[PDB]
Amino acid sequence: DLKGHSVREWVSMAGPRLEIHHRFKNFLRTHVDSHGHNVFKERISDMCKENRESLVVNYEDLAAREHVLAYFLPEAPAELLQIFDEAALEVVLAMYPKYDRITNHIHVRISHLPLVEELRSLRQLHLNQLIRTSGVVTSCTGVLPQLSMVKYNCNKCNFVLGPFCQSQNQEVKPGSCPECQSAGPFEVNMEETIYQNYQRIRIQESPGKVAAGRLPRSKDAILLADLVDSCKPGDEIELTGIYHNNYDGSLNTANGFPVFATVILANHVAKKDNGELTDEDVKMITSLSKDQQIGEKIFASIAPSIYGHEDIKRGLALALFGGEPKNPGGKHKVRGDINVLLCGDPGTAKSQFLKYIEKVSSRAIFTTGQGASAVGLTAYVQRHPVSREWTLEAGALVLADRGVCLIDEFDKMNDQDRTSIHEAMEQQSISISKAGIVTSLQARCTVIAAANPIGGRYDPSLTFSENVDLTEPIISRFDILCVVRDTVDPVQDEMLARFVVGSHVRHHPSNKGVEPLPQEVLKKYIIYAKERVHPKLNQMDQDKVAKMYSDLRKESMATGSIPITVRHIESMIRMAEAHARIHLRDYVIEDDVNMAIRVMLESFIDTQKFSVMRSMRKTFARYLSFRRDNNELLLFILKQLVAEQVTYQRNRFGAQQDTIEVPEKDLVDKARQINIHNLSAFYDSELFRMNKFSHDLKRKMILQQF
Amino acid sequence: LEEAAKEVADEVTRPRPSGEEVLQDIQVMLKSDASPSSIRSLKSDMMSH
Amino acid sequence: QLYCDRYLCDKVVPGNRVTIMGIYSIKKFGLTTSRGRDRVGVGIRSSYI
Amino acid sequence: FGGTDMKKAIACLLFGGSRKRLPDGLTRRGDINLLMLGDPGTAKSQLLK
Amino acid sequence: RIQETQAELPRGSIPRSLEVILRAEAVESAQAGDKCDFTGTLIVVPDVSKLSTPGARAETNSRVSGVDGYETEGIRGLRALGVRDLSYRLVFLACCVAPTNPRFGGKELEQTAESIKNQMTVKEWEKVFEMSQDKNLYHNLCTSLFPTIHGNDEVKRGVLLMLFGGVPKTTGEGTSLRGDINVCIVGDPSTAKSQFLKHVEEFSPRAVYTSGKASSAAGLTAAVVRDEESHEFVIEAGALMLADNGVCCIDEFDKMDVRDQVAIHEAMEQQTISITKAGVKATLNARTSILAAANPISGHYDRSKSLKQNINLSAPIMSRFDLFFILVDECNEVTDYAIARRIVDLHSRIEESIDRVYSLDDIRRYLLFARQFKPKISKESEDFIVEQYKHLRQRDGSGVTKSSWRI
Amino acid sequence: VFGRWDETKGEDNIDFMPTILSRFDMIFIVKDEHNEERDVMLAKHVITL
Ligand SMILES: Nc1ncnc2c1ncn2[C@@H]1O[C@H](COP(=O)(O)OP(=O)(O)OP(=O)(O)O)[C@@H](O)[C@H]1O
Ligand SMILES: Nc1ncnc2c1ncn2[C@@H]1O[C@H](COP(=O)(O)OP(=O)(O)O)[C@@H](O)[C@H]1O
Ligand SMILES: Nc1ncnc2c1ncn2[C@@H]1O[C@H](COP(=O)(O)OP(=O)(O)O)[C@@H](O)[C@H]1O
Ligand SMILES: [Mg+2]
Ligand SMILES: [Mg+2]
Ligand SMILES: [Mg+2]
Ligand SMILES: [Zn+2]
Repeated sequence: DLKGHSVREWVSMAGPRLEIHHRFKNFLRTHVDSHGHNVFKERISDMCKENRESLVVNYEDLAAREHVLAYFLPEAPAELLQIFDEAALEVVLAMYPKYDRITNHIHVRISHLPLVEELRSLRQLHLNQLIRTSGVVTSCTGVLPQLSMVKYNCNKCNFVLGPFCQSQNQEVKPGSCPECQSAGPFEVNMEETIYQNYQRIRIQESPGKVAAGRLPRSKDAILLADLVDSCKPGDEIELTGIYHNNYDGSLNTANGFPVFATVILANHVAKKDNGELTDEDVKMITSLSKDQQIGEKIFASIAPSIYGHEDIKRGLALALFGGEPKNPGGKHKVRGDINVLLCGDPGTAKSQFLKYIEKVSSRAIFTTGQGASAVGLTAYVQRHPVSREWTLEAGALVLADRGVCLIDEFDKMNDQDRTSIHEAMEQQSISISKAGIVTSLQARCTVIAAANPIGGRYDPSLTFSENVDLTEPIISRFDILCVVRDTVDPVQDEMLARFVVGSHVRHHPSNKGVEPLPQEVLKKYIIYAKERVHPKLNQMDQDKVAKMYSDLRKESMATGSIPITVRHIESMIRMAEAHARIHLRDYVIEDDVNMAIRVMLESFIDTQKFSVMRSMRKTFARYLSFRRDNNELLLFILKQLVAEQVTYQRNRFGAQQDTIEVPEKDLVDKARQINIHNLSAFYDSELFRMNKFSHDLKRKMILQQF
Repeated sequence: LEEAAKEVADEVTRPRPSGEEVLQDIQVMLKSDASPSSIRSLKSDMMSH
Repeated sequence: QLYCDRYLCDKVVPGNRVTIMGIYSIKKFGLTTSRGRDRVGVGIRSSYI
Repeated sequence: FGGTDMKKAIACLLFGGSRKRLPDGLTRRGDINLLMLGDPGTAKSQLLK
Repeated sequence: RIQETQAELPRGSIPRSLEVILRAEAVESAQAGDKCDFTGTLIVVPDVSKLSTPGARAETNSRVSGVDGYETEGIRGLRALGVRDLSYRLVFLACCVAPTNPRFGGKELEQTAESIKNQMTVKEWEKVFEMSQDKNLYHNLCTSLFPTIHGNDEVKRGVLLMLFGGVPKTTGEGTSLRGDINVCIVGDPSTAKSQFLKHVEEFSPRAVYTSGKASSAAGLTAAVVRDEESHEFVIEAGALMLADNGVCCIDEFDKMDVRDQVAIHEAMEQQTISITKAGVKATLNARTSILAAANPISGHYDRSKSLKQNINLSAPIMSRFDLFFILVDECNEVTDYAIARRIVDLHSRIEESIDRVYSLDDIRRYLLFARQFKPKISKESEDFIVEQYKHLRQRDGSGVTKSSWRI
Repeated sequence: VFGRWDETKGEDNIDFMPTILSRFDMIFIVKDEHNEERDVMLAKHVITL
């Protein structure tokens, strides 16, 4: 039955121990299911399938079927768990008699233990009891080999002292050896000893779960033999274990008060989270690849939380997919990485863009030009602060060796950070010559950087290079230079304000998107981008491209501008390969080339001073408007005229007026200048209406509300 | 294996010029073509192997 | 931690990428573990190759 | 593409001259040094690499 | 570890610190930075520390004397006589901990609005409810918080709104939205920036006052020391932790070193302090409003320049201050008369001459209560916010004169 | 010095002091100002990729 004198002593007795053994056997065999399934049967099948030695028992159903054990278990978890382990072992041997050659021990883990105590509320009332806590892993040793069934050598007669069980709370020490009766020295026989995996993790309270004025408390837990490597620093886990006191932690060494250090013998770890498998998932990837508008869908599905900035989104999508690295022979190395530099005046979502890219990609590490980050750009070697291990801290650039290096505050780097980034962007490896280490460990990352312009505001009358605090060697290493530009447009101001205020409304702690194409969910999107397993190749036009570069050279050396160079066509090739990869094509097609030309030219043209930017916008407009439909071109022209008019009004009217208007005729004239001649669809357009525009055919006027 | 190597070296350098009379211990370094395993895979079941 | 010996000494320098072949082994200096503030862990010995 | 004279000069640098030490102890270097000045698109970093 | 309160300090002295021992149920009752009353006993604890000299010592009274070959001399003799040093240190053993100045007289204890209201007495919540219903409460709070300050009404209002703060939020993607405003006062000399900061420090609970070049990064954010008794690490809270859910008042903000400005900036970004030092790593938590006072470059604010051209704050710092207040000394004889009158009245009638409509304790209770409210934004508030933002941006356009800093 | 070698400011496009330019056996200047039919260079890059 039950009700002896002390639960631990109650279950230590042979009678209740054996009775508990049989009761747990009965529960394992006969706890079928809510619908007649015998969950433990196929659970043991899955365990013994892949040699897993771990049997997770839910607490809810154990308290249902056999509540007496469920009452006993928290009070005496060491003994009850020993009993459960042996009972499960013999049940498994009954089911798979051959399985006894594998590990001869089944670990019963216990899930959903009802009452969860948090790290700060643990007391000595909880000592030697099974508890559930929750927190964040802050530190985690390597897997250590712990003596499990240890055999010794009598180093007086070489007899191998028989296997002793190593408990978790006392160092096993033999007495005499049984042959020569020497009390004398022994040594671990490491060939006949068996070990088990041991890991020591530290878990603190979740920072959100910590109260107002209070610091997070932390505990050490011990993972053993099947639990090791189930946790990583920064993981939020649900840890079930024995709140344990009595091993060797007692300040008896006159250092002060006789306090006991405590540890948790982990029984069960549950990681509370959701990285890539791409199995059977490839057919739907190809299915939406067949969309023939997948490119715009993907451009629309990045940074869904940032309004506007469509061109930056397209460039970041290209960077995510990237081009084709090549090395003709072994003596001419061209990267496939597409590096993006966002230089824009403040509050324009550049930091948000970098944060999103870090979320959506694997092997992305975020670092900042200031000193405000976990990982810096430069390699160094030092004793690690928490692990105390002499480690080569290879910098941010090499930790993202086949991923993305996101560098915020790019204009605020040190001299040595600038040298590190120059070496990584140039040679794609980092050369250490620091302690005694001379090595060249490599860093083939795409660098996406965000910079603020000099003086806090971009000046279109200067070139890109002379309103950013970067040297030409650094700027030349970026395939896309995005000039973000904070200008006061009432319509976009309303749209962005609605966007962000809606965000603030819907995330209020109580209650816990505008494109032609549907956004694509970030999960299938991560998987889609991870379908970079297929390389890609191009055998398409060369006379059009060559003529385009020749014309660009003649213009950019006629006009006193930044000259186009070879690296611009090589970046155009990267962006063409990336665009082909977005469509899974395996061959650049003329539209891939055309879109890459448009992107390369948009990047190259916006980085000129204003006069040159206008001239190049004009002369290369046929290249520059590829897949740029009539509705958006016309909207751009209309915005230009209405802004001209508003400036005219407010210069000598004190403020802009209401019902700002513009004639039909001049819009018609400029639409002819770009050869439209058919404005009717523009007036019927969704885009025309969305921008608070209106067509007044009574007087050939078109006007805005505000 | 190293004791074997010492014996074989003895019987192939025999006889040795005077001064080289005492036979030396031979260290047997050993290599394989197998692909290396991860440093993370060094669990406890690999101890003493 | 790696432990090299007679002719394996100075075969490599810091910074080298290497493939090591050896015995996963523990330090055997006499089961006298009386450390100070840290090391709540019992039955644990230092590994090396 | 192009840069044939510069490539010949690179080959000369790669082989180098002769390093002499005269009887008075003074040394003449044999190594050639090249400087490439140019516009920032020409493949001269490529050529250093 | 507690330490002497500032009002108890004698001249020329550093505050004494003694370590108090809390037992079974008092065990979590005092948090770092809390003004607490400890009731208990002062005890001595034997401590192991010497080499000042051989001192007092204990030994057996039994008259033993070692034989030849076993002479009771040296270490064997000290061991045989049971000789040990009688060295002690004073420690407080507290049976009970209470706050020195309780907020609500009823009973301390999850901190919901109802929990705070239940925590009060009947008269206390009468007053809280009264002032909540107070029309013109905004002006009354401004006047009763800064009685001795003339003018500068906008700075009073902004500092008040900082004291109340906004609503923190979490985005579904995991983005954390700052929900508490930061205010920086920039001004000419003697325009009472330091006085605003001192007012807020002395009023607010969980408020810390720090200055420009007197604080290191560790003392401003976080430091790690090892527990003397166990294998764990105890974390020293710095200024930005003791101001969590409160205010950090950084005077002379322009004079802070960049090695410290980066730490302030990180805390103002993601409201945390991640520390990896001396064997332990830990992400601490800093939900602190910042009240900063800065001097302009060259001491005098130049109205013919932008705010950036006037203060040497880095753009990362400036961008995340909600309100900037420029306190320009205008040499107006009328305001000179008014300021002089208020100063002289303060110095003539010290304890009186302040008639504030709500006592500081009342306002503290009221603020602790009102911080538990998380207002929603209604639809009409969305529309009005959008319209106001459009107007504010229209201020930033060309034609009209330059603003001190962009919207 | 400025970023592109311009022939209007010859001998002013280099900021090296005379004592370094002595150390260099060969100094190459490279330009890109004008050639329409360096278009085979474009075709060459495309061919190589
Ligand atoms: N489409 C958008 N354009 C601009 N800002 C946006 C947009 N969508 C959201 N925001 C908001 O703008 C704020 C600006 O913060 P963010 O850090 O992204 O700017 P930043 O570009 O890094 O500025 P700075 O250059 O000053 O660092 C963000 O909090 C974000 O919520
Ligand atoms: N004949 C050539 N002239 C100029 N650039 C070339 C030529 N052939 C290839 N390139 C490419 O031009 C790109 C940029 O050149 P880079 O090596 O950065 O030169 P630099 O450092 O002088 O600007 C490189 O990818 C290089 O491979
Ligand atoms: N309305 C006011 N304007 C300016 N100074 C005032 C005002 N009211 C009081 N003062 C006095 O001016 C003195 C200087 O204030 P303080 O804050 O120390 O200078 P600073 O603003 O340079 O830090 C204070 O003692 C304060 O009492
Ligand atoms: Mg930013
Ligand atoms: Mg170069
Ligand atoms: Mg001051
Ligand atoms: Zn023996």
